[PDB]
Amino acid sequence: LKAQALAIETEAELQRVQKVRELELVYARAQLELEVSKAQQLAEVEVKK
Amino acid sequence: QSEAEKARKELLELEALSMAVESTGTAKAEAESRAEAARIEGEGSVLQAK
Repeated sequence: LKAQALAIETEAELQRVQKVRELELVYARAQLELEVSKAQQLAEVEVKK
Repeated sequence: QSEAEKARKELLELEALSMAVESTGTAKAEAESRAEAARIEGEGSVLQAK
């Protein structure tokens, strides 16, 4: 019985952990894109000046 | 005293069986009640986890 209950709560935990880490990965990818955009534009105006 | 001991041997034989019954009953009851309560709690905890 302990095995059955641990199986249910493990599946229920792992689905939440999967969805949270997936959306966090999407948001971190977008932040990386904005980060390198700002870095290269400020580097470009520094180089040009 | 020899004949009294010959009968007392048979009384001591019967008291052995009485003591065996009186001990195994208490052991079996106190074990099976806690086993049943543990079964109830386990079957509950499966549904609670669901």
